[PDB]
Amino acid sequence: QKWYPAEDEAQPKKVRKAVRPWTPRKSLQPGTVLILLAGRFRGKRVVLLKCLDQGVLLVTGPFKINGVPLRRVNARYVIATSVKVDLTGVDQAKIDEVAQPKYFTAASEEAFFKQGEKPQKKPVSSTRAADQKAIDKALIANIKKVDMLASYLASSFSLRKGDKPHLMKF
Amino acid sequence: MSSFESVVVIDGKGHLLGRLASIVAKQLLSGQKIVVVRCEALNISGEFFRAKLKYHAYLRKMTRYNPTRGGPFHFRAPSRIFYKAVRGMIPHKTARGAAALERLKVFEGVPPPYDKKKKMVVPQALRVLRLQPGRKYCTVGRLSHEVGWKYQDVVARLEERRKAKGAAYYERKKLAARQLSEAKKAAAAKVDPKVSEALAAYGY
Amino acid sequence: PSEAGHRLYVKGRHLSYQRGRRNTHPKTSLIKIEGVDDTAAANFYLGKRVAYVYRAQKEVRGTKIRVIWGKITRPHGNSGVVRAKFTHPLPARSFGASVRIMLYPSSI
Amino acid sequence: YAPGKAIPGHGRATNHYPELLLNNFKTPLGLLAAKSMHILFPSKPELAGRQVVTLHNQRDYIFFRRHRYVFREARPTEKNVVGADGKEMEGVKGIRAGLQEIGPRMTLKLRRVDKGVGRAGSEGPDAVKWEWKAKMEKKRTRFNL
Amino acid sequence: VRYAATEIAPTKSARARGSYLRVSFKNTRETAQAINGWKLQRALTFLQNVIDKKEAVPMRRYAGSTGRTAQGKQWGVSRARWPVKSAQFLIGLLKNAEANADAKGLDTGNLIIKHIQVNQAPKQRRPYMSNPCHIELILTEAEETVQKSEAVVR
Amino acid sequence: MVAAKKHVPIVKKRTKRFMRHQSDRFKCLDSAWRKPKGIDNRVRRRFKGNLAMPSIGYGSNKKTKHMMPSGHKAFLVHNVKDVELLLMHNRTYAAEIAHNVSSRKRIDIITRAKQLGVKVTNAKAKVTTEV
RNA sequence: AAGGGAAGCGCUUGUGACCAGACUUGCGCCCGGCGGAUCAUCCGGUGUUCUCACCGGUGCACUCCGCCGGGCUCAGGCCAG
RNA sequence: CCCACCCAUACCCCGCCCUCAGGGUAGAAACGAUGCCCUGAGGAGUAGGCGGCCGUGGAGGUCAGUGACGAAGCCUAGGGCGUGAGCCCGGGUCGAACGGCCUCUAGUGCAGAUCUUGGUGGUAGUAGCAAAU
RNA sequence: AACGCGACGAUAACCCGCACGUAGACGUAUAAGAAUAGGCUCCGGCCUCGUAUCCUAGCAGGCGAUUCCUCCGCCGG
Repeated sequence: QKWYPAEDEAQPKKVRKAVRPWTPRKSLQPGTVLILLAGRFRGKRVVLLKCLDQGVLLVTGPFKINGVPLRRVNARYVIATSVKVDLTGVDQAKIDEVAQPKYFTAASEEAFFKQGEKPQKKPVSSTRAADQKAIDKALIANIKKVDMLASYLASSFSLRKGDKPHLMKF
Repeated sequence: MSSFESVVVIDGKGHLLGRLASIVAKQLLSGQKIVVVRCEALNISGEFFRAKLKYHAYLRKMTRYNPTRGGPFHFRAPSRIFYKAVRGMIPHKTARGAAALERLKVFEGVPPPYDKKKKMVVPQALRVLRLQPGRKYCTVGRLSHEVGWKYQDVVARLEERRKAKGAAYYERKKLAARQLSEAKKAAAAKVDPKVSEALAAYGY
Repeated sequence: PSEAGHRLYVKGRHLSYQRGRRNTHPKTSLIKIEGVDDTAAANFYLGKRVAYVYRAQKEVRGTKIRVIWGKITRPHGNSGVVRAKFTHPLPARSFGASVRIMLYPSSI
Repeated sequence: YAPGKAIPGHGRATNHYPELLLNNFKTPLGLLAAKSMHILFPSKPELAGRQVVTLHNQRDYIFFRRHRYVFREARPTEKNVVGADGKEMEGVKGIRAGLQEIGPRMTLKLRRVDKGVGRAGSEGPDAVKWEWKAKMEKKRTRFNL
Repeated sequence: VRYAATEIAPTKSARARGSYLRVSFKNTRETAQAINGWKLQRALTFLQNVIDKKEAVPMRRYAGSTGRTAQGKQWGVSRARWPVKSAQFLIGLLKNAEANADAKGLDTGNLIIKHIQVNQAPKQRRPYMSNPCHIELILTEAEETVQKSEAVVR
Repeated sequence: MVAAKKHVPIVKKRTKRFMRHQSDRFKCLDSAWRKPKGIDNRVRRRFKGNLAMPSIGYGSNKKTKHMMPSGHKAFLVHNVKDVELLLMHNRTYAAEIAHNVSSRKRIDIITRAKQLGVKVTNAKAKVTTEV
């Protein structure tokens, strides 16, 4: 490049490490109900939409049912339930568009005088919204077909006395 | 099976002293609060003459100077006998052992705060489940009474009064069971056969 | 009103360290997880995250709660007791103390 | 510098505007410093909130204190505040003033006054108006105030 | 950082020093500890009573069993004596301190002994060695707590 | 990117000092390590529960040796001549002004090192900022 | 701060108190203007290793540097998943 | 008699330190050939032998070395370096000299010696008012 | 018991100032007695098994309805 090596900084030898497609567990299928265990939505029942790369998953609540918007989740941090809601009617093109990483990725007087102040809670964009709706209309339309599934997704999971996860069948 | 409780109440009737005390000590070191009732109803294997012989040897053990400091204090109360056993099995000279001893409480009879509570049993220490049918056994309360315990009769009348009140409580429990079962049938007469079959299918 | 629980963990007790008869190793701790009594259950609970929560009598981030994190790694013995390794060894007076075993990472 | 928290027997200041006591400023530099502090503080104190902010200047050492009033009668064991060169002031014959420091202790000593916002900002041929110097302070009787 | 508690105002304070005094250091320390933290009049009357054999100074650190009387009840200590020269020189030194405070213009009614320190002095090279002492005591007017004005909303 | 070079992580085998035996109980014994010579001393015999002895095994890695936690090696500097000596190798060494250096020479070392990209461990010894 | 018939020391946390302060955090490219220069087959002077330097004087057609005002990119220290 | 389990500095895998052994290294090296790189082995230790390195007083040379805007010394619930003896810096005090390296030199490194001198404790405000004072 | 306990009598509330908010809870729910070569019962029947029962849904759990008189809690008799 522009500068000739200034010091004896040695280049690293070639690293023989390739990136290969991630293989999710068999329980993870599009439409599986998942149990968020960590984060600000810990203990919450959501629905899986699409499996992303490197262990990431795209889920929704849906928002109108429980309160979880379109978000990413860690497969190791989420528990899969055997119940699988049908995903017919959901736009796969919209699923891909929302699954693109950039969607969730992204000195003056105002800066100097806001220095130190706690930033205000900015509102939700109509695009993140209106896409939440473009998915949830069909998804809840699917939900009302299955009996009590709406209440199941609305309620929050918890462990009771005597409940032993190593024997409990999720 | 491996359950954690706020406090465990153990009815001491029919339990072997050493086995029950060892289990209690292990539970205390694990951090489970344990309280033991009917220490006068505790049981010791062997024969009563063997028990009297050993505890009289313990009485024979005394310090030479004034028996006020460093001398073996012979506590003749059955609860204190159980306490001596658990203390011998507890590292009583360390802070952890002191914490376990503070977590442990032992009583004679069943005061109201624990008679209005549930009592657990330990199968590994039950006399019936542990000792051979032909073997003989003795009572901690009888030993304590014949060595010097003064309040065997006091706990006797208090226990009898508790028996009377518990019998009355059971009678009211019978009446409650009457009403509960009749309500079960009467409600099941119109219990939405669909939901009833749902419960049947799922196993409740 | 929900009137329900918020528990997403399994209770356990830090009991002691990995020790012989007269030699202890604080770097590793022994945990008795509630409800598990067999090596198969311990194998299920292998590789798990662990939190020890305690009070501090002083606020640093607006709270007096402090959490020491660790992991259940491999089972101990045959009674379902498991062995855990933390970033910092558990204090010492936590022998017999309540500990939280999380449900992540999950293989289900 | 000492905080009120560390000050024993202290208190908080209240929201009221306190009055300033600018003591023993005599040279033109002292008048300049005094007027700068007067500009810094409000013109009309809320005398209902009985708070005093005092900057007392002796031997170029400006002393900052903050107290609050109690005008009380003199106790039998107390004195009457005697006058300097004219002792025993006339008119206040049985009344004292109670002071409880409710502000930090700092001592300020002026080192530099400039024309604009610092040396970088003072541009003309009189960029610096005054600078404290050890040659100026060599003699103990020479006070710049 | 942290700030140490600032000293009380010098013109609310009075200081007194006595160096190279020819009284036993242990006795002076015991008397100073007995009279520490008290009212000025209380301390003076206490020391006058000590001279008049009326009230006894209890020994705590440098305690040698000499007297076991009823005068030790008020301190809870079973060992009490009467240091005469100690009481007399300390009376002199608090009188000097009171005169200094009066000169400074303090309220005589409210002097209290915040501080009294007794240290050892260079030994009198005469084997029998004397033990002289240094005594420094710091007095103040009682701390004053004053009213608040009610905060005005705006 | 202004830091030390890529380096092997600094691993310290032992962080606590080696203390002389019985230096706790006798004040006349300084804490500096002195190897005991008693034929029956427990520390020399290396019994359990006794003070450890220094060893080339405790000796540290050569790649991470003499390196500060920031990753630079301390260079004792007395003047701008020493700073110009550090010119070519600032990613290896950090300037440490000598204690006996005067205020203006400290200022010159700091200014030249800042112009030169050389980190100084003590840049706040006898100086202050003026606007 | 601690102290129920010793203290003191070792390994390992925890609590409190005080003290310190992490990578020293930038290069590159592209536009428009401005000024300097191995730029000019420019002029003059000086010292020299006699072929290399350093000054004084003109300019900005080309070339190279900067400074300003834009624009884009990249790289980074530690710790976790 | 049978199954599982617990842990030594014991055995296995890996990282690091040093010593040893072997190999490579010039129309010279991308690191003082007394230098650099690679590989394998080993690691207790009394009497004793060998090497290296830390430190003190003074002398020659050198660092166009530090310094009255602060040398040396000392104190310090601070930041580092070295396995270690030790070295550097920060904060306070302080006031006139001092240090790094290459050598040269020696009255050169302390816990003991019922060690020397000096100073200071418990005994103890005790024993006793005894010579001295 | 001078670091075991009980009953009783008599007290210390105001003014000004100033200082801070768990040897281990997270559903920390569950009372017959008695025997174990017997016991329970509803008098039909039932008992290896607490592997049970109770409770368990809603922003760390909102608003308004729909609709229920079921539980919970506070105070009085």
